[PDB]
Amino acid sequence: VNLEEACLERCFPQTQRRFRYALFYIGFACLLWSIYFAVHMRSRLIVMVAPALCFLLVCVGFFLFTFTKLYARHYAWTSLALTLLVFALTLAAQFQVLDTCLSQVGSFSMCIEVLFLLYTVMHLPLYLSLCLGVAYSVLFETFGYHFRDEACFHWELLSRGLLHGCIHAIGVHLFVMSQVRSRSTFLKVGQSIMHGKDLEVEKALKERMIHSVMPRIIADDKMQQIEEVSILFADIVGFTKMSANKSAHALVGLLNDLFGRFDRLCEETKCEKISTLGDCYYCVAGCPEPRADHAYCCIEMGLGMIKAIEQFCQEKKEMVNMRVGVHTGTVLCGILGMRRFKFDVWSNDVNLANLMEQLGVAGKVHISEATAKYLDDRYEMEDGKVIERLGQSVVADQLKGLKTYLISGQPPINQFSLNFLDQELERSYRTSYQEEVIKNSPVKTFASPTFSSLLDVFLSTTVFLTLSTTCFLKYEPPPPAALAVFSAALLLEVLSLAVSIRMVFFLEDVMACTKRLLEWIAGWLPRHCIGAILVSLPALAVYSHVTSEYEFPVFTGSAALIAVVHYCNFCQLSSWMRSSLATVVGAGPLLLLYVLIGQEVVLVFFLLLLLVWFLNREFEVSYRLHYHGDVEADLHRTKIQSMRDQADWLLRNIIPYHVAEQLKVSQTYSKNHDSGGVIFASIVNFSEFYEKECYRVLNELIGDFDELLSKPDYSSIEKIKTIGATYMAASGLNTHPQEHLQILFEFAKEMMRVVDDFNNNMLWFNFKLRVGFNHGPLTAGVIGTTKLLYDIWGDTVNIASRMDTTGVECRIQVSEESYRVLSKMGYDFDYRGTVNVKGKGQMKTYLY
Repeated sequence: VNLEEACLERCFPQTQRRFRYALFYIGFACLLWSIYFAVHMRSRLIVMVAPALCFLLVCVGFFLFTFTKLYARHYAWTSLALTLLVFALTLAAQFQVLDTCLSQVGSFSMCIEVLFLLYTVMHLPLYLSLCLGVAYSVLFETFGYHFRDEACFHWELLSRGLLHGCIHAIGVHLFVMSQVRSRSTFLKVGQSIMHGKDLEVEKALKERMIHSVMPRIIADDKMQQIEEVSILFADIVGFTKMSANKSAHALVGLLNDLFGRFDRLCEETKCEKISTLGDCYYCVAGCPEPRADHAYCCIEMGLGMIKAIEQFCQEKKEMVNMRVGVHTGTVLCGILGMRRFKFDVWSNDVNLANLMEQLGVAGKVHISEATAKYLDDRYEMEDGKVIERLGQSVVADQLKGLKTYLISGQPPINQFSLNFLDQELERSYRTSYQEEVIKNSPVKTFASPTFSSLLDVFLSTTVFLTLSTTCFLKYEPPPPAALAVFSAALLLEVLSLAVSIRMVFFLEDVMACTKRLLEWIAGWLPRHCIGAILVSLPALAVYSHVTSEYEFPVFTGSAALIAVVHYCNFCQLSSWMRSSLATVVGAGPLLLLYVLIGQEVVLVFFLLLLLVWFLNREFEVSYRLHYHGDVEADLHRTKIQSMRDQADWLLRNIIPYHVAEQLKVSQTYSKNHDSGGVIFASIVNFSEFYEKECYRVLNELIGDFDELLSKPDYSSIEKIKTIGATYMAASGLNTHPQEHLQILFEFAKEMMRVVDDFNNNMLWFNFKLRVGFNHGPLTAGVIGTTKLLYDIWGDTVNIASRMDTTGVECRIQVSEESYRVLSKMGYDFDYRGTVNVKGKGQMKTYLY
């Protein structure tokens, strides 16, 4: 009931505006009646004209009430007060009159107009309005017969009751339809405002997802050759000891705040964080925006990382340090792949920066000669001394004479033509009924265009029959012309009713051809033609009983009063045509037939016609506005589903399926896997092909790779990320005991096949995709709060990257652990020897 109070509040201007117009009408109606009374009924003026001018003051007093705040709270009470006042005046006028006599037609006009004011343009409860109207109508008819005059003037009583029944039927139907449009619009305009609020709060989710995989500058809208870029790398020394004797939730927790501290420091540094490779944290400075201070901000974050880890060391009581290595130079950045694509930087300089981190000492910033060229005496500078620190190891074989150095610190509706301002909406409005039939939309509410026609046709049928029933009661020889119109109308009436019920219920007797013409009838032009005759069908019965023996007079005018009233029905049609037809088919015929009784009919129809003209205008714009809320409601629904689909897909671009539900429950996710496999696959000979123009072909190969995860057989494999030219993927995150491990090989076995095929279209150059492979315990987890990031790290991942380093062309290097189950199935495998592995000594590694 709380929503109802808001419904009245929003519709309160409509109720207030309508009630004010009623006061203008009744004041104008009483003004004209008194003027006619003061001219042709001069016999008894003060007993009759005084209430008219007195009621003019009543309208003025009621107009004064509208501005008072009491009317705002109690608009319903004021409307009822006018009801009894106008009721008292009209009933007294009927009694008081009976050159000293007034025709019953004038009395009937007062009854019809006041009944229509109460039903339509007053906004009262249905039971109260109906009961008041029937009580008022029953007293009006009873008084007239009781107080009828004999000096001037069975089925007779039933005739008036049928006339009064028609007025209530149209008034009630107009009233219930008026409420339906108001309630339907209020609910659906409110639905629009809730979709609009949800769209803004759901669009921010989409922008957050884009920001989780791309820089802000790139997010404004696919590769670059930006020079003078300082690259950072770091390693959490002692992370292996942290991994042991630690829970998965606690381990990722210590990383989450540690990375966040880096990110907050990065925000002050205003650098860019590309990605975090497990415990490593590598970032770039100088791209995409051409920053001229790139070398220094890398050192500040590098030295700040040393400070930040120490503060984290004293907060979480951990024994960790930092090993920062920065190398500056040219770099290539962009987006690779169609799924799980992230911003990354690729070059030979980047790999040297990663190596320089491995050559560093904990708590130090290990810079290159290139970075030292951009550094002033603001910072102390030391000899790198890596040659004697680590000896002549394989890792340091490729320094190639580059001296290294270290750092320790420091309402669109026109009033006249009643049309939409936007012609685009106007065209869609006219075709609304046709497409409603075309789509076969089910009947939802009382405001459906197909259902509205059904109720309008039914009302037109009973209005015509009840009105015509009394006409035949007068005669009970009727002229043959009257009989022809009645039978022809009935034949068309039942056919129109049959069409409407079939257009709504859609009986199984329908068939393709009759559905084609049904849509054609729904068009604007042919619906107007059938509606115009149907609306005038009750009116034609009145003037088909008129012949050369007229001089009968009172009843035809009394029946024509209802005929012009019936034109308020069929609200779906244009109000101007219906109102015009009322003037030319409801008032015109009798006006010519009469062409003081002659003055009285002119005044009676003029007052009634203007009420019909205004009521149709008010009810039409209510129906126009209802469809205006319909086009706005459907647009907001399609806007929401557009951004809903966009955001969910970018969720799929960051986290896999199994992480989406858990993230919806808690802000953090973690998992430790007993057994899992990781695959590395790098395009090695790209350096020979590299010389931005070459990388575009590389993008297609990555795009071709992305289609493999779209294959139905690789649904158990979800790639982690693409780094360098390498392709990293894992099998077993979503989990034969090692069925996942086979398909990871099966995914791998398809990896070089497409590489060989992709080389067919190129000219005298073939790409080679060396692959590393090993399986074991691995740890996943989501990193970041405002920027999500998914990664898997551990000893299993690190050696696979090592096997990617120590690999050969198109061969799947396999460690001991996979061999304990891979050769058991039947895979054909070979031997190569042993390679260096950190943390396990020399390792027995084979090939496919």
